[PDB]
Amino acid sequence: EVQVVESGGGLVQPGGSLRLSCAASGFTFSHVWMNWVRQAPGKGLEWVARIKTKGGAHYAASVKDRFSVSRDEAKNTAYLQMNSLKIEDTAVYHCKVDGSIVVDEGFDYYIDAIEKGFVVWGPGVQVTVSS
Amino acid sequence: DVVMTQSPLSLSITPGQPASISCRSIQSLLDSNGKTFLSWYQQKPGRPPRRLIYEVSNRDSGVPDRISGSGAGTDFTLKISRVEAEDVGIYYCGQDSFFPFTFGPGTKLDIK
Amino acid sequence: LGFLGAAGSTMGAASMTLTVQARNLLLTVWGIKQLQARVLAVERYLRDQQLLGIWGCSGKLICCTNVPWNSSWSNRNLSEIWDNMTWLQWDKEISNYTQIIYGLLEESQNQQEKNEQDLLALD
Amino acid sequence: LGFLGAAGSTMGAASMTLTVQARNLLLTVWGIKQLQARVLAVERYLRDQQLLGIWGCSGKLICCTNVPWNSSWSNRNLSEIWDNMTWLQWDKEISNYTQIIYGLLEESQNQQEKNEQDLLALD
Amino acid sequence: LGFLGAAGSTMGAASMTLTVQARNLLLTVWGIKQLQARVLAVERYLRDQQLLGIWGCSGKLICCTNVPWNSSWSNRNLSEIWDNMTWLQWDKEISNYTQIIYGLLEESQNQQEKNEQDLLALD
Amino acid sequence: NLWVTVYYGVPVWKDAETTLFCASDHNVWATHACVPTDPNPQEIHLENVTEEFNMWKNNMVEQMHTDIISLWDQSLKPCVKLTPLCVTLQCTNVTDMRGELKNCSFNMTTELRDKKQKVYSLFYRLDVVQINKEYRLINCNTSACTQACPKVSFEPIPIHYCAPAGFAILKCKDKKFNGTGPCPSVSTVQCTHGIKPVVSTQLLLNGSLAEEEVMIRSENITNNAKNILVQFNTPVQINCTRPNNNTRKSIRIGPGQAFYATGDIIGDIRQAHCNVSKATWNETLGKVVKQLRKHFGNNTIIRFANSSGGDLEVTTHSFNCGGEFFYCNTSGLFNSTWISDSITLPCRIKQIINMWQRIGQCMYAPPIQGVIRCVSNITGLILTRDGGSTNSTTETFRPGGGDMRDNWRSELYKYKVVKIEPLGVAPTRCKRRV
Amino acid sequence: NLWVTVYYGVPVWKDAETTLFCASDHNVWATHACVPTDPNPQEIHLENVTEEFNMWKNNMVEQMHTDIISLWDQSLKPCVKLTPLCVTLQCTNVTDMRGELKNCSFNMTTELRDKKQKVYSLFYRLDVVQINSNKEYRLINCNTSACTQACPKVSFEPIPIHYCAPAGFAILKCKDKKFNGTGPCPSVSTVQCTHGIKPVVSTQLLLNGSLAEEEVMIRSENITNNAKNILVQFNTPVQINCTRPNNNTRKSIRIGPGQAFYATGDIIGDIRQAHCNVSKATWNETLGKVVKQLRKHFGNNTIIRFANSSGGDLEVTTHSFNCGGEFFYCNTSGLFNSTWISNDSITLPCRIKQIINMWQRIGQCMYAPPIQGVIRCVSNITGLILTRDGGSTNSTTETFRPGGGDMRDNWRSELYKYKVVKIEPLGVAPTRCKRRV
Amino acid sequence: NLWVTVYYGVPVWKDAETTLFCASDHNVWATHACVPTDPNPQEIHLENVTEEFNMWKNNMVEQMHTDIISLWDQSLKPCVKLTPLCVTLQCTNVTNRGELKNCSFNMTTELRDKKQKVYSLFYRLDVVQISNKEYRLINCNTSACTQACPKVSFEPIPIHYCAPAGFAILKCKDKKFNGTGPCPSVSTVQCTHGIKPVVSTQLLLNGSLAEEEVMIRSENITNNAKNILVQFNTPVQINCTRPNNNTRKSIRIGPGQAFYATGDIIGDIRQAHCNVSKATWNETLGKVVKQLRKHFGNNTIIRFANSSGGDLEVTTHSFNCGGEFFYCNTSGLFNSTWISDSITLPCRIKQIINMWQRIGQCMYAPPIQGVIRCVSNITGLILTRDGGSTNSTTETFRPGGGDMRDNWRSELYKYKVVKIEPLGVAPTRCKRRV
Ligand SMILES: *[C@@H]1O[C@H](CO)[C@@H](O[C@@H]2O[C@H](CO)[C@@H](O[C@@H]3O[C@H](CO[C@H]4O[C@H](CO)[C@@H](O)[C@H](O)[C@@H]4O)[C@@H](O)[C@H](O[C@H]4O[C@H](CO)[C@@H](O)[C@H](O)[C@@H]4O)[C@@H]3O)[C@H](O)[C@H]2NC(C)=O)[C@H](O)[C@H]1NC(C)=O
Ligand SMILES: *[C@@H]1O[C@H](CO)[C@@H](O[C@@H]2O[C@H](CO)[C@@H](O[C@@H]3O[C@H](CO)[C@@H](O)[C@H](O)[C@@H]3O)[C@H](O)[C@H]2NC(C)=O)[C@H](O)[C@H]1NC(C)=O
Ligand SMILES: *[C@@H]1O[C@H](CO)[C@@H](O)[C@H](O)[C@H]1NC(C)=O
Ligand SMILES: *[C@@H]1O[C@H](CO)[C@@H](O)[C@H](O)[C@H]1NC(C)=O
Repeated sequence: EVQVVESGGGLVQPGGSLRLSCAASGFTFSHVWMNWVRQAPGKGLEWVARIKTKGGAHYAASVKDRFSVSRDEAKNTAYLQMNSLKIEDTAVYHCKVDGSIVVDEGFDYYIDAIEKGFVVWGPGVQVTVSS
Repeated sequence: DVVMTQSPLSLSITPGQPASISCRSIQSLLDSNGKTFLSWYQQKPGRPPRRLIYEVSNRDSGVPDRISGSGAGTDFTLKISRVEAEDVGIYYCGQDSFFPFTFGPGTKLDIK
Repeated sequence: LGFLGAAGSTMGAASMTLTVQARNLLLTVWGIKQLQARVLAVERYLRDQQLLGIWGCSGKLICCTNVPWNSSWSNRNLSEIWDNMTWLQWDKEISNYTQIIYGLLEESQNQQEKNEQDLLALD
Repeated sequence: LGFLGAAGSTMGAASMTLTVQARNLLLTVWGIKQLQARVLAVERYLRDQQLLGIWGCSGKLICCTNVPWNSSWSNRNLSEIWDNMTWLQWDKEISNYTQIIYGLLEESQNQQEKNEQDLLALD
Repeated sequence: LGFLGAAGSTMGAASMTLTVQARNLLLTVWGIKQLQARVLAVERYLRDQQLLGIWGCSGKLICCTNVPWNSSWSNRNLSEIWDNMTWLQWDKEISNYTQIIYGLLEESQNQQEKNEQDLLALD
Repeated sequence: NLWVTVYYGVPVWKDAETTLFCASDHNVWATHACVPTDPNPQEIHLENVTEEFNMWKNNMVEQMHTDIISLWDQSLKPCVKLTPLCVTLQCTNVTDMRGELKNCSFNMTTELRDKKQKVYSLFYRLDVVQINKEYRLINCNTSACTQACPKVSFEPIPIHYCAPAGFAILKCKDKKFNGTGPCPSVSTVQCTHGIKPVVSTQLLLNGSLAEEEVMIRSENITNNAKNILVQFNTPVQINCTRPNNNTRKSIRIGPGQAFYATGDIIGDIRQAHCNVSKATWNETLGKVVKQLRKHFGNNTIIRFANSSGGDLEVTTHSFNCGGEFFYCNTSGLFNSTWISDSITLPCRIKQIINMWQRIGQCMYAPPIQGVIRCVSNITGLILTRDGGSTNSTTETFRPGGGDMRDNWRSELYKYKVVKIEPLGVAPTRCKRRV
Repeated sequence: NLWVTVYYGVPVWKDAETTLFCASDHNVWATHACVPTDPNPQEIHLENVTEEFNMWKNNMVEQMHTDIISLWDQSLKPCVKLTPLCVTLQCTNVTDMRGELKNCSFNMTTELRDKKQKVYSLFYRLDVVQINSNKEYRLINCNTSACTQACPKVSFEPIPIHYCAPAGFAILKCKDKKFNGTGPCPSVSTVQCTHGIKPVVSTQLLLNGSLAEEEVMIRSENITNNAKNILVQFNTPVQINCTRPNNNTRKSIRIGPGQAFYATGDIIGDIRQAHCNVSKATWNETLGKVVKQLRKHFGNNTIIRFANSSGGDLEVTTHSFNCGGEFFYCNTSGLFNSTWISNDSITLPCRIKQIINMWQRIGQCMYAPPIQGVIRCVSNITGLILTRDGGSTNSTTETFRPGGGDMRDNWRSELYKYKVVKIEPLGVAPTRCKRRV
Repeated sequence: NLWVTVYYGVPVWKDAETTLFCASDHNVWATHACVPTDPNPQEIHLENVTEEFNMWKNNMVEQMHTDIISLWDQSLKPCVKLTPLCVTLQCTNVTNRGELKNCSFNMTTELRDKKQKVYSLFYRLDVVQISNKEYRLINCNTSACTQACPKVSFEPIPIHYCAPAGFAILKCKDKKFNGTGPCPSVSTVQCTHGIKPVVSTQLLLNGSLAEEEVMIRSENITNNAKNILVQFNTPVQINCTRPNNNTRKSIRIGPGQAFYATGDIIGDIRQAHCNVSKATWNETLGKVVKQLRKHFGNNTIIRFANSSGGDLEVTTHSFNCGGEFFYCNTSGLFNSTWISDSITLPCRIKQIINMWQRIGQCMYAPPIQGVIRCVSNITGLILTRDGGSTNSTTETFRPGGGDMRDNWRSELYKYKVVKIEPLGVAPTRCKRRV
């Protein structure tokens, strides 16, 4: 089973800033692309940003000039950094990523196969924009 | 952004009969090549979400087969032949065909 | 007559028809075997030429030596051996002592050659 | 003179240097080629030596016979043939019957050997 | 006796055992190797009897010529050469004059052939 | 007194083996390889001479065998290898009075190593076995076969064996030759006549006919283990054909190499077979049994049954026709008894062949377009006698399935190689003058 | 009363077919196995001897062609084949005014068969084809044949090779000046071994070839026939300088267990088009002499025009070279661009192609690996292969264009001075002889 | 006066070289190429003959080595190769020395579209770390090895070399032959005696004993780089065997291809070793030093030391028997000093071996069922002299290797090929007449 690690949580004052992070392990992951989505309190989910860690980036509507993102391969992790927080930013962050675990690595040219990985979901950061 | 709408907002049925739910999008989700990225998510209370169906109908390893879905163009829906106690939870609809992702507000499915 | 046409005929025809026989004595797998056969034939011809030359008869179809005949080798009259016998039967009968005749011919040839050399030396 | 030096000179002068001409007669891609060439040359030399031997020469470079020269083969007298004529055009002259000439030589040598053996047998 | 049965003996007596030596003269990689050895020996034997043929001793082991002996090559007495010295040391003594002897022998033989041809032409 | 003499070029011969060579006028047996044979070979007939012949211990048959397999391997070396053909084959049936043909599919490479393609091809049940719906090739667990290239053909061009200088081939032209023993009428020829290296079991195709009547030759008539050869004085025409119109489609197995697979079958599907008139076969069998009785005596009845048993090749008539290797059940023909309309032979096709009864050099013959139809001359048989008990007033015969040595021996029975010995010594009233 | 006489060893020779053997002093031809030749190639003149020479029907040309092909196929047999090179190549343009060199990235095996390795290699546009700013490409030899690569240990220096006739044969050398193709040679000599012939490889021109001793000559079966090529020989060679200042980097990749592959790495410095130089005044003078001889052959007051190739495959419509490891391909249209009636230098653009089929065969190509540093290919032209069109009834003006297609013409221009003849030392003549019994 | 005389067939010879053909009576040393030998030895003694011999510059060893290399290649080529074996190996330490590693790796099966997990045991010398768990077969980064073809064996069958027609071989029958010098007693024979092609290093096994005393040979003792050969006058028995008897497993890597891997061990694992009688070895060394003192003088100290360094092939003793290739540490046999009941030598096994130290021509040795015992006796040695500028009166020697020609040079020193010169001339008072 593939696992996900959530880090970088904390408390931020109105208009402050912090550093986010996430990681994964337990498999090869092959062509894996990380995502970032948050669920507002009492309201549905909402896309935050995007990082194609292994293999192009994409930012949401209200994150321009406020969030800068990075990738990692030796650890397969990604480094997120935000600035200019707002009251609406208070939401739980879940490390979203489209998993693609390879299987039975082709030792010749007649066995190549891929397990069709799963979209791992992060536990939650619960970032609050307050004192 | 490609906003989408869900329906019904809330639902509740007793075990022993099938159930269905639909989620429409503002426009066609089919891309240029032809593939679709429609995903169905389930999030029980107290734990993160979990996927059940991928590309409108395909089923993810670990998901009960009783769960099935289909659709075309803009109309899509999920169909379950039998609802169990473990099925209780929040249901979501999602698509990643375009860069700006949109997720449904969320529907409640309670069981007696 | 054609080649080997006097095999069954009398000695008279065979004795006067040895010229034709004498003239008749002379993917990579094909080339290898053909070359081997050609070399074998050439070696056989050289061996025969050497055997005739050592007896002082090189280049001569018919040659007479100074070695007397033996009754043990042939206990039959000369007439039938010539006009009433083929080369096949003759060789079959002489095969018993065909190996010792070569040694005697060689010894006689060497002796006469040394004698001739001495005679020329004295003169 | 060197090899083939007297090719253009008259046959009379060229006959003085015949021995040089006679002497000159003697990984796998090149090996097979060299072996084939050597075998072919050896076979040619053996064929020529066999012809000379069967004709009575048996090594003699300059050997004659007892076969008259028919005028039909050539209506040219010995005058200009041995003064200025070379060997190239000469070959061409008899190139039409050399086979007949060889045949006559053979038969003549065979008959001569038979007669010699008979005469020697009488005495 | 056998092969080289008198190689070390006196040259005079060793000259009587030449016939034994004369008689003893005769996958893809291994096949070509064997063929190479065989053709090499055959070619050497043809070159030898070709050197004998160009001289007046064709088809003969012991043979003298008309070339006078030169004291420069060797001025030793006839008593020790035919009874004391052997073939090995003698050959090593004239290892440098071998070519001159062959050349002179060839010239003398060619002259002899021309002389006898002219003599028999008018005879 | 008398004195010995030495004669050169005397006519003498002795039995001895020698490295023979070919002579002839896109084929396994390269016609250009053989030296151009004489358009008019000179055959010299002897007189007052006799010679012993042994067509069993003769070495020309062994040389023929060695040369044939050597040329076979040489011809198959440049052709492409079918090593990647060993793949799991999910196969089904074809939809006919037969269900043997199979429509199989399998993954396979293409001109690009990384890329892969899915293709289908038809295969016969004789060279396909179930690995466990899933099938494979029987040759996979034996050795990788090499498909015969389309340019090279199996047509049997005649080959004229010839001996080198210093040797001669003795031809026994005596009629009703007993096979082994003296030959009162012999002849000498520089090079043998036309011999077609046709491969065939039980039945001999395109062979040589006898002179007077049907002949019987065997190492020992009293021995049952040894085979018995037969030669007909008249030919029995046989018509074999494949009514299925095959289609050939090329598949790029690899870079610069193509694979020829059976495209499909158009029209109705019918089983291959051979036709032979029963009247001609009846007359030929009557003469054969008469000749057999001549050796086994009178008042003896003979029976003709099918093959005793064994492998498919040894128990069935195998022959080639236009590149297709046939395997026909000759049980119907060898079914009769002698006391005091045309027949149809059920035949099947096999694409995988193991000629010469040796493993490690299997072949995968490619299909041929159109309808195959060839005529052949039946001239001999390879019979086998089973064990008896006091002769039981009757003897049973079956068609033997021996190797090709007997097949090639049936044509070279009248030939033998000998070594010439031009050295001879005889006495004469002569004395070498000093 | 004349009597026939038998003579042996007489001087008599007849034209015939035969096989020759090598002779010289590693290379693809593997001269180490050639039997060494004596340091004194003795030559004997033949006074009063005239023989007919027909170099067009000579057999030594076919022998040379077959021998060279055999050596080329034998030397490349032990080299490492590149069967796995046929894979999906994702190439992109290299960044520089040609837009031809492509930077391809592809997958490959390694010492271990259970794991792959990602590598890149530069390939010229002539070595790749589109199979539908990055796209998928495939090598041109995949759908034709998977060939090996020339081992770097072996060189392609056109070292000379001497052909010596076997025993019983001889070679006649025609030393007559101004001797055309087919005709009787007034002065002929005999040599046991031919002079050092360089088996050069080129198209439309001859490099490092023989030079005329008197003036430019023209050889052809009959100039009236347009189906026969025209051979030209220059009495004064013209220097030609080819080079490519690119400084390619060699990338050694072990595709398998001991199978080494030499790829084209990143280019150092700036990329420059591969061109060649040649003097203009010398070319003009040479063309003047050539047209003079052409007019003498076709008649006076004749207009001669030189045009470029008439199209076709890149092998025949270009100029082939062999130096440094790779094979250049220059566009000679800049030379045959003048008409003749009554410090300057010219630059010839050239391209690079690793996969070649110079022998015009189908099923066996050759992969030429690159080399380090700049390459200075210095040579001099010695002959030309020209072809002429029919021209219809118009005969006042004629046009000549570069030929090519038959590789035998390259070596034929060097073997026209020799011929093979079979010695026949047997002869018979009459004399007054009579044997004595 | 005097005249020159021509003599043919004269018994005169000269030094030269020629391609000698093999000759002998399931072995890589003999095939159909070698023709049968003459049982009767045609040896002829040469009286009053004295010819110089030089066994160092002789070309016999060169031709022998070339022919043997060709034979080795021609023997390993006819069957399967191990190119796909170069894959990653997962090994775990064994538990009932500590050398054998139980390695497991993926490998295809009969079908090229499937895989079969197999395990085999490989010695530490045949594998190398990629990490501590992953392993790779040695020499995979240089070339692909070939397995010893099972049909043929490595039995050192005797080989007899016979010169072709026109050449001769001189045998030095005189005793006390010091290698380079005149031989008063010489004999000629068209075929040399039995020669053992057994491959070995440092020590010479299954060779030819001396005449009456220990022999010492070298180009010139006043040197260090050049090796020194020693031949014993008596045989020294030596035993070698591994108590572990491996189990062969039939694993198929492709169609008609399969390699024999080492299975599980039965019983306890014990390192291989060799035994030699201490008394015999001591006596042999005493005789060797006694003979060496003749050239190096008396009252000298002679010491022996093991190999200095280098690869395992030159620093260890090799063997060839039963298909198993050994590499023993003979430091115990060269660890003695001289003034004025058994010995055991540890040994190791190795499959991948570079026989002729040719880079890119590795060969794989498959195991053999049951224990293997190779009884033999030593006959010579290959040492190397080392020392200073005579500052001390102590001489030290060490075993040598690498020069495979030196191994066989101690056996061919008794023969020399020569070219006969049947043409000769001499003076005589003879003149040809008309
Ligand atoms: C012969 O061929 C077989 C073919 O299957 C090989 O077997 C596989 O080998 C690979 C080698 O990497 C194994 O890969 C590893 O799998 C671990 C677990 O995955 C299995 O189990 C989970 C559930 O626990 C399943 O979901 C999954 O599908 C697998 O069945 C992973 O944890 C490994 O990744 C972690 O470790 C590696 C260590 O290098 C890190 O690089 C990663 O980042 C990560 O931390 C890894 O993916 C695979 O499981 C094997 N499966 C089998 C047995 O089928 C053999 O290995 C090969 N030869 C031999 C003998 O080794
Ligand atoms: C025509 O003749 C010239 C002169 O011989 C040829 O030029 C030479 O070509 C060779 C390659 O065939 C060059 O070889 C290389 O030389 C360097 C330096 O010595 C060496 O390091 C390399 O390993 C290699 O041997 C050689 O330098 C070059 N000489 C010059 C002065 O340019 C020319 O190639 C011939 N024509 C044709 C068509 O080959
Ligand atoms: C005959 O000989 C004379 C000289 O003797 C010569 O001029 C003439 O041409 C010859 N004629 C023939 C036909 O040979
Ligand atoms: C030798 O092999 C046999 C099986 O054939 C086995 O029982 C025996 O124990 C083995 N030898 C040792 C020493 O274990």
